[PDB]
Amino acid sequence: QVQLQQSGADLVRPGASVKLSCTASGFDIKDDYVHWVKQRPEQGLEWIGRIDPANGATKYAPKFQDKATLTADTSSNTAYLQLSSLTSEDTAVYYCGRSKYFDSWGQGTTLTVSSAKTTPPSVYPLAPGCGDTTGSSVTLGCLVKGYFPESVTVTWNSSSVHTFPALLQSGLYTMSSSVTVPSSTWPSQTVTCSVAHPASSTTVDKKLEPS
Amino acid sequence: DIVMTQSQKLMSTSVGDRVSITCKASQIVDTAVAWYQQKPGQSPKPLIYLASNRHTGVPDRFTGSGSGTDFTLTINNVQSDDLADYFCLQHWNYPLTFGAGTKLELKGADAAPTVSIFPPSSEQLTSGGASVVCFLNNFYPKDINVKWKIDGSERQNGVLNSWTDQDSKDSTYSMSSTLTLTKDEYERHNSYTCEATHKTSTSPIVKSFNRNE
Amino acid sequence: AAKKVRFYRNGDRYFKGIVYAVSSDRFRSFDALLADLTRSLSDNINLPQGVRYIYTIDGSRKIGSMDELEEGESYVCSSDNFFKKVEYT
Ligand SMILES: [Cl-]
Repeated sequence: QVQLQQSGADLVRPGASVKLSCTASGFDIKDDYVHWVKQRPEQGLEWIGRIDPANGATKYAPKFQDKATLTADTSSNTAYLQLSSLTSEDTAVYYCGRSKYFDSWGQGTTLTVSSAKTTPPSVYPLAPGCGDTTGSSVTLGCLVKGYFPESVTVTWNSSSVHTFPALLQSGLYTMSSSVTVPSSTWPSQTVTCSVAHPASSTTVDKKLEPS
Repeated sequence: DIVMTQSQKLMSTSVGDRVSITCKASQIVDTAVAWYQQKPGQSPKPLIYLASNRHTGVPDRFTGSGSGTDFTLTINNVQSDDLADYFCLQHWNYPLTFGAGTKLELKGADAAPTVSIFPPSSEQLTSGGASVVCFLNNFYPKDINVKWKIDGSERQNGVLNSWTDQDSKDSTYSMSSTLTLTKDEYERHNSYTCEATHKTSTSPIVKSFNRNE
Repeated sequence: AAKKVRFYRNGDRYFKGIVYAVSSDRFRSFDALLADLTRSLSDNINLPQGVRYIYTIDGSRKIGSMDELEEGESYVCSSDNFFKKVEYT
């Protein structure tokens, strides 16, 4: 149909530049206008600017005129969003969009601006201390701290599981996972959280132990 | 810089209901307004163009209305598939501006959170850091307040809160609250306390542990 | 006596156009017509410099006078020399 195809997730260090691309199929960008927008979890959607690929005419939002540069090649049916002198505020998902109506969107590009190295996570058991359990269930957890880049997977090997989204802390990601198990199973039986971090080729299993 | 105001951050609804999502422009924008639906991890889906027109493929139950400054997306016969974020966009002038978004959640029965507090593990203390974790699981409504106390004194610095999305099966939310201090700060105190305040009780749910017990 | 035509906005895929009655009995001059089209078609995005050109519906030629317009046809108004080929009708 009409499709917008954006480039892959990118990780670039601060102060550098990066080129994001959006390739159209189903129509010619010469006959249209390509917009770009930034999305962050808390700031919402922010319009970046627009390009007319037929003459090169560009329009930028006030916040992006120095940071962003929009280009397009009608030959490749491709629009480009260049972001310069990258700061931490440029970590975001970027979308391209067809026309002021945004009647077709690209799938998005996650840009991470960071000087972190690939770092395996420190995996810390979360057990209750100094007491017998009351009730039918016991809640346990694993803290997963100090890793980069994003994507860890917590596997529990024993009821219900909560996976809390990762947050940046000291320039590295921290996440946590909680499991609830029957009070008759723990500690009498073994509960292990198993943490995979594919980027560092790390898999760590931690035994949850009482006191 | 026109402002598109979606005064409802969060709207709770039931399957089959009618729900009306507003968007107020800070100055007249004629009918140059659009609406979009977005689900976690996905690009926005176009719904409405020129204030009141359905894009192709948009089901009948979505209607857009308004002109000037007051715009409404109406969802009749709400489906589970419609629980999602909705924002409006004006393109009457530059810069194009979106609303902040209206989240459509499922309306559930009140549920007090289950609160558990966990001391830093020994393996963490040896590395020179200490994280004290508090889970506030399976509560509704989403509005909740978490307060940390160290030896009775409230601490605000060093806390990170992380929320899950609404659980699609039981309609509850969950959150983790994590107090991080150095190992040296940690061992200069005895008692650590996680206080949860929520619609379901006028007394806070209070979980604490004391290091020397 | 006037010719009934419809004026679209270059590149705008969802704008259905404006029907006009055009002739010397309606406008003093071609420039008068462009200036009214500038007012009635103005949108700060697709017509950033108003209506300065008028194209036939397929972009084959620019219209230069009211007499070149034909009853019942449709036309496309542009801020510049660059015809956007979209499905106006
Ligand atoms: Cl546009």
